[PDB]
Amino acid sequence: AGLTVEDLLSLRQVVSGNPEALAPLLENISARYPQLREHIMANPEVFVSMLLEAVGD
Amino acid sequence: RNCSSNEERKRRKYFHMLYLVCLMVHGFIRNEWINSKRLSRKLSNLVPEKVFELLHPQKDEELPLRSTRKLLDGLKKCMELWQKHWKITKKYDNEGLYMRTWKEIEMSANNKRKFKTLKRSDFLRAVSKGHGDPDISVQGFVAMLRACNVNARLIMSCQPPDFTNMKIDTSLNAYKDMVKYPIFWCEVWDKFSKKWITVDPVNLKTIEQVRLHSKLAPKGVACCERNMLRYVIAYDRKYGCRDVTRRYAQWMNSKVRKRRITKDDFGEKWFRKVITALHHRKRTKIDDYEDQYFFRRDESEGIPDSVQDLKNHPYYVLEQDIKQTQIVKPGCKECGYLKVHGKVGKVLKVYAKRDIADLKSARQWYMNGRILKGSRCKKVIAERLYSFEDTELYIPPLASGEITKNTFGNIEVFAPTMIPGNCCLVENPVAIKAARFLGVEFAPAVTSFKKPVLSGIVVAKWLREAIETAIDGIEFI
DNA sequence: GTAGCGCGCGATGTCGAGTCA
DNA sequence: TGACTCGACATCGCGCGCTAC
Repeated sequence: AGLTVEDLLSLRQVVSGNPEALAPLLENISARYPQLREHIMANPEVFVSMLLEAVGD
Repeated sequence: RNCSSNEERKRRKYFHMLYLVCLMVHGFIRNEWINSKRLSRKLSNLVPEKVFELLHPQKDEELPLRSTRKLLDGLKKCMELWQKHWKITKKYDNEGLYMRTWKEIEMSANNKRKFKTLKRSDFLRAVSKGHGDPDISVQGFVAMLRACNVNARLIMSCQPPDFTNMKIDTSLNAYKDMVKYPIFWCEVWDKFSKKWITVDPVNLKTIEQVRLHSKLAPKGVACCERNMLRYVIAYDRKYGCRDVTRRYAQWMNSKVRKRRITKDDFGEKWFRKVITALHHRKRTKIDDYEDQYFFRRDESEGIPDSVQDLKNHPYYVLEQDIKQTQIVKPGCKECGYLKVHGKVGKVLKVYAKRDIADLKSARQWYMNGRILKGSRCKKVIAERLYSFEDTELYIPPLASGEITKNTFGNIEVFAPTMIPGNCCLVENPVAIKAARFLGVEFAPAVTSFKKPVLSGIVVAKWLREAIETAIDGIEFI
């Protein structure tokens, strides 16, 4: 249940400042991470927190 | 016909959840950026002493109302001066954050193009210059109120794609029609009347103290194509996140619940996981005052005005939609009538769902882990059925570890209750192989029908660990 | 508020797929 | 393997929401 850090960063960045452009990125990443789907159903709060602390800063 | 596969159905539900989570997180982060201390300090100097004092009125003991009024005048003066600060109001490119069609999505996926990244700096710069679309504008407005130390939420109506839209075409009949109601707006807390004031300084330029009806909730078939009110999320100064839809939904339990993921139980539990994920503070007394408003709102909605809205309603059902296997609980009766629009004089009996009992036969109850005692059947269909209060848990009999089982040497386990107290259930295709190889004293578990199903074993708990080891070593048998 | 008026909106039915027992 | 479900699209008559007083 996991993802690189280059995708988690770009995704935080779209989600934060350009969410109009979400659609193709999510298509891509969902096509590159099948398991993400069932993850999101079971444990959304983890994926959330991952998107919140790309601020190890 | 125009209908898609159950697979596409399931994808639409998932992608809806995904897109929603992203939207709501964006709300979370943008609300962070709103709190920026460097920006706040610059925006504060926009607000004269007179208005500032109006925004923080003195407690008036004899008539709290007059304090509320001063705040309203303050809020109105702020809206006005914000109109003046915001010099450049852009148009949303394309559709902004309004709801999009499955076709539109699929096609945006396809075409990748080039997208100018934004980030946090560029946002700040925009708000200070006064350049942006209405979303930026309102968001800035909330920043300003916050720099004046008012309790000012950011409200976001999240518009994910509709997971209740089953059609394979998905095509609509206008820009003016999309922008009629806002995606973003503001609430402000009245300590005197203990209520949240709704404020939309950019689109409707009004201030309302919503009681039962709100100007902000979109109306008319054309306008709702791109704005379908489902999730109204409130973010506060201290990084709260609260679902405030009930303020803004006239029919929450009827109309709106059919269009939210929360209509089944899996949906609700998932949604609550995300809100809690986004709610980074602890409960205050204001939270309680709000919950009280929502409760009263939730109990004043009542029966809807149409048959379609009484399908699968959380609280209510027409007498005609009561299932063959349901009855009216003794000494209850109709709770209301529904005049049926467009049939003269035709009236229907509405029952409350709490006055309806679900009945099951003896086997069906056993299959929920319940047995019956000397009761009476409530209805026959030809097999006698019984109410839930006619019934009782089944406690199956509990040294060496032989379990008394059904005639076939298995155990019927349709519920955790049905494992004896001193035993454990171990589910695994070869668990019987394991148990047979190391002997012991187990018992096959029948958990469901295909027509039985032995999905695993019931063994005394002391012996569980052994099987787990043998199973782990099954290749060595 | 009222009459004159066109049609939008909700009730009813069927059609196909799917779900529970 | 059968009752019961869910959403689209058709059909259809009401009276709803316009002006224009």
